Amino acid sequence: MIRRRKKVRKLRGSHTHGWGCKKKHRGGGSKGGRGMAGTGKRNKSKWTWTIKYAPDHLGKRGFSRPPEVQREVR
Amino acid sequence: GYSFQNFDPKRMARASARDLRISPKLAVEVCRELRGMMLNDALRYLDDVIALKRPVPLKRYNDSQGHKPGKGFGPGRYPVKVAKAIKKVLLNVKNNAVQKGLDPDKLKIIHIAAHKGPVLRGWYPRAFGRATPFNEQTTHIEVVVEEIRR
Amino acid sequence: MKRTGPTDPNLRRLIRYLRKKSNEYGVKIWKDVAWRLERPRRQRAEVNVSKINRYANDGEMIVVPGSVLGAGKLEKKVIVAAWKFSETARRKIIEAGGEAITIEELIERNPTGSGVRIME
Amino acid sequence: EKEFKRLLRVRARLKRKKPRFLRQEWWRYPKFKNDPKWRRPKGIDSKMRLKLKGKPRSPSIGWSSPKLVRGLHPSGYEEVLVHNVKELEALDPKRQAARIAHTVGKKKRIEIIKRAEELGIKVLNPR
RNA sequence: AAAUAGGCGGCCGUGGACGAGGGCUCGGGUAGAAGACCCGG
RNA sequence: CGGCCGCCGAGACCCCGGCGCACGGAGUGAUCGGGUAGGCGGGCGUGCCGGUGGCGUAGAAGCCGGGCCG
RNA sequence: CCGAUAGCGAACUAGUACCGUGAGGGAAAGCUGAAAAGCACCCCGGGAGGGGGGUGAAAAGAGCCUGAAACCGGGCGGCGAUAGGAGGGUGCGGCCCGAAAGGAAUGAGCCUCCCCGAAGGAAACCGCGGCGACGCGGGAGUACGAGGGGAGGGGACCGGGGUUGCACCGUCCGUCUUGAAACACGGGGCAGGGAGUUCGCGGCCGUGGCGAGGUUAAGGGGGUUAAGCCCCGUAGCCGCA
RNA sequence: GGACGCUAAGCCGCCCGGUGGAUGGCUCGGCUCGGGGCGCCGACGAAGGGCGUGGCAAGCUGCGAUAAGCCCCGG
Repeated sequence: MIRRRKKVRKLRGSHTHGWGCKKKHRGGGSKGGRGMAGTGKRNKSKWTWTIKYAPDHLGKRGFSRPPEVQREVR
Repeated sequence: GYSFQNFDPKRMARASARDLRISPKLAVEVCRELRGMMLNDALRYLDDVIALKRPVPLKRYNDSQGHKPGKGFGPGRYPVKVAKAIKKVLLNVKNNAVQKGLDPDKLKIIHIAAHKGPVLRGWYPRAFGRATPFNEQTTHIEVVVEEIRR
Repeated sequence: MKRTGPTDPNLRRLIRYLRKKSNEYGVKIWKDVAWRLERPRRQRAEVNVSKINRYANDGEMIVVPGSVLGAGKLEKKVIVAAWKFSETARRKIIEAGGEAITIEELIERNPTGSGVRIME
Repeated sequence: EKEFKRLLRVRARLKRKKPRFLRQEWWRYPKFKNDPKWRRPKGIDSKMRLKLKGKPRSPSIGWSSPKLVRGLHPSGYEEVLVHNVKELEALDPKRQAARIAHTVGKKKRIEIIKRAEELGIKVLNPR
């Protein structure tokens, strides 16, 4: 109906198309790294999350019982 | 077609040449020089060039050729091949002209003009295991003569 | 899409109708009701029948610019004209209200509005 | 004519002329287009974008002609391609002009022109 | 070819009439890369 | 250098109409009009499909050159 | 879905030609016309080439349907051997043509009169001042003014195109850059090719259905030539704490 | 003095002929999908490959010196 190309048009001679410079768009370094890109990591490779809180961590605990002994009532 | 219109069996005589292996540059100088003369005069002009006693000036190209005796521009050459080739056309034009009922010995050359045809191409070696184009250009050239008028 | 425009014609016929009333009798309510309809579907009224029973002045004319959503309790006698009713809902205003009627026959009830309160 | 004021203004516009409608250099480069077919400025060296002196008027909103002149030929008549006898109906010498197409056979065309003169419709050329 | 493009003296004109100057030609150079220049015919 | 006087001289500023935008319903704006990065919104063109309605040797498309409109 | 510088490398003697010790690498080349009637016979040409004439169309006459641009030759129109260039833009002259699609002959460029009339706003001469330059009063917001309206005269170009002179202005294009006309980078010229796509998941939004519920997946039955649409299936998910 | 009295070479536009192979129409080909089939064969000497073979044969295709083929049955 609409396509991505339709929305870009052929544009202003931006030659990037909504991501500013054409030198920060050439690969995966540009993203800051591929995937999540460390969290509990000692380097601050990804420093700050995607929310303002910086970074939010994982590896806290509390047991789950075996599925057979549990019941969550209805 | 022909490049200039012909009323061939009653006011013109024509001939044309196809795929003559001859320089374009040399064709330009001859066509330009022969135009406006009579057929007889054209015969005369060719016969002196072939003897190598009448240079035809280049006035359409001018590069890398000395100057020649007296008047007109210095650069010029003897287009021997071209002069021999056109002579054959002239003989044909005349012969056609006898059949048609035209006088064969008074026609003036209104129009003569030369055309860059296909290019016969190939290779000759140059250094470093490289091959370079070795070409001869093939030219078509037309001639149209028209009867005297006043 | 990702930009407004209703494609239900019935809605559009109704929004045009509100405007004619607004210029001619020069009153405010119909003009307010048309804007509410113009707002998104998720910004269209969602009115519960227990929420009718909890808030509303008895005996008066309720206008709802969305859908009325039943399987509750109601016993408050108010007469509702609205853009949509649920099937369940529609039975309940006949039997514990005034009655269910469409929002387009309210033109007939008050041609310029008296005593009517918009309920979001 | 159409009007006196309209006849002046269309003449004033033709004579003045509107932009080139091909940005910068085109005599020198057939690489860049034909004098039709305006391309948006895509330079950073673009003297035309800045609105330089000695390089011409830039296409702007302003250049738009009066509504009467716009969307029509300047004698106010609205063009209809007519390929057949049925299409011809519902034209009027009051606001329409008719265009005969190249394609049209002579047999249908005899019928198109004869009805068209009867209608009072003005035509490209005689008949 | 100083465009303030100069001066003097002499020579000339007046497809489809007639044709003054001039070259190409020839024999050699005082001349000379081509050409030019010069001289004899 | 210190006074003084008359003029020249911008897309400014003024002024007439037109045009867009904003606002007004199912004319109004002293307090509207530059524009890269970037966001937003509208239209055109291209191939094929489907539906609908037409055209062709009494001359299609394409090509070339010219006119006209936006 | 694609269509012969595309889709298989390959639509046509192709994994052929071809290269490399080998392993292995790897192209290009589609189209006469209804029927070949694929040109007898004749002139010329050393000539088998080509030309003249006869060849339904031959501008279908032999990789021949159509036949673009760059480019080459001649010609036409303009300019041109004492005068200056990012090659032009805008105004105004010259020369050049213009059958058509434009506007106008039911009146074109053009000319003339009358009037309205924005912003603006003189002159002659007079008077009085000022060292004078010149100001002030009256003339006078007048004369005058863009633009518009109406009427009239004339009767075929005008627009528009080609080129060129004059006045004025004008240091390409794209990218890089804080700054580009650049001694920063890239471009011989033209044509063709040539770069935002699919899937999953998450977060947004618009529309639409239904509603305290909503939605069915897989499958077979069914229907049909097949199939989609139509009905069954609620497995299972989500919300209702 | 100014005048077209002769301004060649050349510049620009257009025109005509050639060059070139783009463009449109054309397609006995690709490509993808759905259904069904094929679903093994060989020392009882396979597949694959080579070289010949046709009146004229350059390649391809088909065959094996019984050489673009031979025989039998049914259609």
